[PDB]
Amino acid sequence: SRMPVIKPDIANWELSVKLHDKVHTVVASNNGSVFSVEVDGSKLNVTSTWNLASPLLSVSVDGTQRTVQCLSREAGGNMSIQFLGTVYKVNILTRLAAELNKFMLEKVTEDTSSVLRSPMPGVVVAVSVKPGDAVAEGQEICVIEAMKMQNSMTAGKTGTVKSVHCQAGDTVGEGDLLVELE
Amino acid sequence: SRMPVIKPDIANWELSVKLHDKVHTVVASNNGSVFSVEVDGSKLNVTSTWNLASPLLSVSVDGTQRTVQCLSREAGGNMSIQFLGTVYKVN
Amino acid sequence: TSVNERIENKRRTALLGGGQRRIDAQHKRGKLTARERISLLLDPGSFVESDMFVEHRCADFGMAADKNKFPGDSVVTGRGRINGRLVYVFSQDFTVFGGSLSGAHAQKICKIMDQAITVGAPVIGLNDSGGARIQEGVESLAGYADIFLRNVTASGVIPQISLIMGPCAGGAVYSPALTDFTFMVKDTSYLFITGPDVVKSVTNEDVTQEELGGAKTHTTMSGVAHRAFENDVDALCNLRDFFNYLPLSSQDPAPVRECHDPSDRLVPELDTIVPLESTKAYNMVDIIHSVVDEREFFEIMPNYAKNIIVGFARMNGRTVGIVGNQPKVASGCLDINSSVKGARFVRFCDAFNIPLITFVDVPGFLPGTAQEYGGIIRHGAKLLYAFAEATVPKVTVITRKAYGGAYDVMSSKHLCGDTNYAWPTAEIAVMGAKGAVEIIFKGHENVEAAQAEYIEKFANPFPAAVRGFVDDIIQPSSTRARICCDLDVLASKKVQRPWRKHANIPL
Amino acid sequence: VASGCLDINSSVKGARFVRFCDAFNIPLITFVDVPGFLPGTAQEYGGIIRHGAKLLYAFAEATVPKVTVITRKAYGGAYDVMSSKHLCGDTNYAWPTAEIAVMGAKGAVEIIFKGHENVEAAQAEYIEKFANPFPAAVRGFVDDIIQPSSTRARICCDLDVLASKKVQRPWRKHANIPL
Amino acid sequence: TSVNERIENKRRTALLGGGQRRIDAQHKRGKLTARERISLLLDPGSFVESDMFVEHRCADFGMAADKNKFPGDSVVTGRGRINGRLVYVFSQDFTVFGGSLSGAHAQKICKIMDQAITVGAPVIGLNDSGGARIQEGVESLAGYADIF
Ligand SMILES: CC(=O)SCCNC(=O)CCNC(=O)[C@H](O)C(C)(C)COP(=O)(O)OP(=O)(O)OC[C@H]1O[C@@H](n2cnc3c(N)ncnc32)[C@H](O)[C@@H]1OP(=O)(O)O
Ligand SMILES: CC(=O)SCCNC(=O)CCNC(=O)[C@H](O)C(C)(C)COP(=O)(O)OP(=O)(O)OC[C@H]1O[C@@H](n2cnc3c(N)ncnc32)[C@H](O)[C@@H]1OP(=O)(O)O
Ligand SMILES: *C(=O)CCCC[C@@H]1SC[C@@H]2NC(=O)N[C@@H]21
Ligand SMILES: *C(=O)CCCC[C@@H]1SC[C@@H]2NC(=O)N[C@@H]21
Repeated sequence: SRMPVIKPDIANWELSVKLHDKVHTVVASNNGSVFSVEVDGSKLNVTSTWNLASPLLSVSVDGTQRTVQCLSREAGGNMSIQFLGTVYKVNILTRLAAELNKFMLEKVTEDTSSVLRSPMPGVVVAVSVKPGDAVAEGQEICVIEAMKMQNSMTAGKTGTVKSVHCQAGDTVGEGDLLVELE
Repeated sequence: SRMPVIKPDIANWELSVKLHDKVHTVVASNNGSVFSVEVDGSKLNVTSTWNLASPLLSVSVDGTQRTVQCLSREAGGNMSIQFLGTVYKVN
Repeated sequence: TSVNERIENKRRTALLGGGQRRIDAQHKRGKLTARERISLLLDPGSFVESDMFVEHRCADFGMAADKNKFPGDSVVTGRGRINGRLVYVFSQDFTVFGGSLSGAHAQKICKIMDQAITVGAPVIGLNDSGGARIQEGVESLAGYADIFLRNVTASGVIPQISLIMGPCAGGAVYSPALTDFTFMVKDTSYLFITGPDVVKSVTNEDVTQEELGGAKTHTTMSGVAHRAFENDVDALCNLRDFFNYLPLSSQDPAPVRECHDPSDRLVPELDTIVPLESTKAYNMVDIIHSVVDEREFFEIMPNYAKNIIVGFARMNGRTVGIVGNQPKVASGCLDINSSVKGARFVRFCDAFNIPLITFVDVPGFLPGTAQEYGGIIRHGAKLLYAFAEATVPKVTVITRKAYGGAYDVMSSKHLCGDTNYAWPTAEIAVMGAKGAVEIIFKGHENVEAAQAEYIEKFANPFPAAVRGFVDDIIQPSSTRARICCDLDVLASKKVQRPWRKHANIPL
Repeated sequence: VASGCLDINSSVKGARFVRFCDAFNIPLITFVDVPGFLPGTAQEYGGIIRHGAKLLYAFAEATVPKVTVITRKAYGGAYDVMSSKHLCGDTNYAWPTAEIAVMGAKGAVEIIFKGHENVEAAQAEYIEKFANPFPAAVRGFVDDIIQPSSTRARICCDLDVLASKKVQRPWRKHANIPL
Repeated sequence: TSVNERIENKRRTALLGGGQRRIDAQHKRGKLTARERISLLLDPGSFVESDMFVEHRCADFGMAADKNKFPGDSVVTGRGRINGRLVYVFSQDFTVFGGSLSGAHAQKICKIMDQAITVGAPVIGLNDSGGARIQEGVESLAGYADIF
């Protein structure tokens, strides 16, 4: 009551929807429970109750009944949507954000998921591996114990171990290399 | 108590006292109930109780007993003082 | 030439600012202009520009030349809305004299600072400056002082958010220290007082621009920046989302928004998160994400002081602040860095009527001379103070460890808390069984036998609960339901405190 | 000590003291002689920015009498941090040896005349005009320039008339110090 | 030239204000100067002058000339006491640009207005002015608004 809020009168949402390697032009408008969406000239009508908290969202698209799951959302437009069992990555920007985003530098960093370092100083009490051992994503590799706590270090890469640099009984600090994957 | 008042430390009052057609140089200092006044080099001591509301002000000037009346005062220095029956105008 | 022609010519120049060639370079470096950044931040069409025709009045050192007369004098100021909610903004334009601060520059920013305080609307600044404009001399120093005075006056009255979108040097680098949150853009924004040129000239040390004041340094090591975002477009998209959490003024209650997440659902996933073995760590974030509405959590300083987690979330539509321990890092112990981040967050949320939820799992304090000589005592008092003086709802749940003085520091009930829940795995004690029993039975025979009896009686949450320290012991799966119930009845809470000119925080 | 520069440790001690004195209505006297901030990675990585804001905040929010005298240097942002008049100060005095500037003559002139010939000649003119307390005083930054021998008399006069000072501030549940 | 010499030279000019010849004319007309009026009004020795070294910053229309640089910019401001009681005063000096009001002129008066309100002391103004200083234009109009 102190600060009136005025809902923007947005009649049309102009979106740039990037899939794998294509960018599609999509314009949507709301008519209540149904969104009228033009996808590169094709007219679709998506009707739902749009309960945004449920893990299962039931939609009807031009009479076709679909069930989809939204697994993650980011403010930057990234959405992870499971459609017919497969997770698709879509980046939805507004027209303005997409037009200006072209001015950003395409910097690329290195993925160093094969280099497993100690997150915490202490003594190494277990190593689950030797070179050649299979490693799954999330697999425990090393356990380092200090401050009456065992800090389990897991792999971020599937593969086999190339080298084990620190053994049980060794003392390691923060940032020291424990195991190197292939 | 909110705004302390500090009495100016005025040790000497240097006055220019104009009578009829003469201007005299007078320097006065306060020593309590008595003012020590130098009038063109002459030393006088004026002792009184200085009750400023009474129509009759009794003063003693170097042992000489006088009664005077102050009839009017102005902020501009004008005073009308009756001395020995005659009203004198002093600025 | 008519007056209308002159007006149109000034409008066109104000939009170009420093000129098209400068704008071209602005994009080459990978940066947006000050006006493009505002268009992204605010609701389309909601922005109204103020004082677009103001120019500097300095005539010395050639400043009277027509080539220096840039309408707008390096700042874009005005008002708008984000999702219908009123907000004031300003953005510094680097293409006009390097974004340096002039007298008139500050004046325009102060004007926005005064309107926002009077009405009670947040201010979001987009900072990018090369420092003071030396051509004016001391006029720019007064500019900084006036801005600083407004930033202090607005504290606890309106939220103040500062997003850094480029370099910042000189006196300008202190405004984010007075606002509530500072955000940066990775590899684009810097915060420093003097550049590497001065460090090399003064002392025999070798440093580059990124090492001295880069975004990675301030979000990972110094604890100055609350979060860095990858680029300009993502930074403003996340800023809109962050804005939606906060009230417009401290006179307003925490905002409540439409929510589809049932408030009475259970979270069975919690019953097995906390191991029975005391030396096994777990991720506190798994608990936070499962309790909060629709599993959305906004984490602050993800890479700094990782042993304590603070951030924003909603429960049943209402914005709440969450503080908790992270047992994975340094056993969940308190240290200097964690106390600084915690106290700052708690105090902001209290000032703007945002309820606090505390997830306690803390075995004590980080030992060692590194902390003793660092003033761990003086710094730990900051977090205890921030909780003790709070007047907003405080809901504490203890998930496992609470040993020693850390029990009270992490918002215990005796600091005017509202409710305090324990999970069956909680243990509240002055210290663990080993220390307590060896000290109690010091020099006695059969200490291990006495320890077995001690553990059976005290190694559990009951000797504290039966004394009134804990209100209930709940199945972890019900945690969300219990918190939701408390938040919706403590929201009308009001308390009084003795009058004091101002608080005196231990510092 | 350290040329009189501000650093992390000095800001912590200063801010704490200033805040106590303000809370219990004890006037503040400031003696300014500060060339800037202590440079180096030891301070940058230590949060010198976050910590310096503590002393600026402590002065800016003060409501008790503040009397500042500048005895010599006041360069850069340190001028405002050390309780400058524009932070709701009551009086600000300079001694004849005071110099108020964004930076010293060397930095300011080489930056202003960057790439120009006869910079040293321009520096001589710059020093004569700006290396003194006057370009600040004529703009209202300084109330008077006093013979140092009179400093005590001037301060005493201000303290005995500012003691009845009262100001208002917008209501806030509590203050929000930068920490 | 040392800084102390420059300071002394500014002090001497601030006391003369518009200059001795102007002061001579001031007396010829039967008027006291702004500083003589304050000395009469306040308790002897109680007056403390503020911002005596402030000068205008206008450079247009020849205002940058040394001949126009009058320290004090046509007002004498400060504080004192009458019979031991605190009072703030200011007095406009007609001998400097006719007593016309500049931006800086008003600023100094406003400064006195703000200190007096904060402590709770009366303000006594001695006014004498030819109006706005047209060389600055609209700066003097803002001056009036702030005083009002
Ligand atoms: C002690 C104190 O706290 S006060 C600090 C005083 N600060 C300053 O005066 C600026 C600090 N130092 C600098 O000038 C640095 O160059 C910084 C901080 C501006 C950073 O430099 P960069 O980000 O590389 O910008 P850079 O200086 O290259 O920009 C060049 C342009 O900006 C402008 N510019 C750069 N520095 C300044 C400055 N200090 N004042 C005014 N304009 C400037 C110039 O007009 C120049 O014009 P161009 O377009 O023809 O090149
Ligand atoms: C519509 C409105 O409300 S705005 C009103 C606009 N009116 C004005 O500008 C003021 C009215 N007109 C005048 O200027 C008249 O001359 C008045 C009111 C100043 C009265 O004039 P006088 O009292 O005779 O002073 P006079 O003008 O003779 O003074 C002369 C000196 O004062 C100065 N002076 C006089 N008028 C002005 C002025 N308007 N602005 C600045 N300086 C002035 C001159 O420098 C001159 O210098 P000198 O010493 O070499 O002579
Ligand atoms: C074994 O050496 C005991 C370590 C102490 C346990 C942890 S570490 C820091 C906290 N302080 C304390 O007394 N207990 C906690
Ligand atoms: C010579 O190398 C210049 C040293 C800088 C002078 C001092 S040291 C720290 C302060 N910062 C600054 O810019 N000036 C001050």
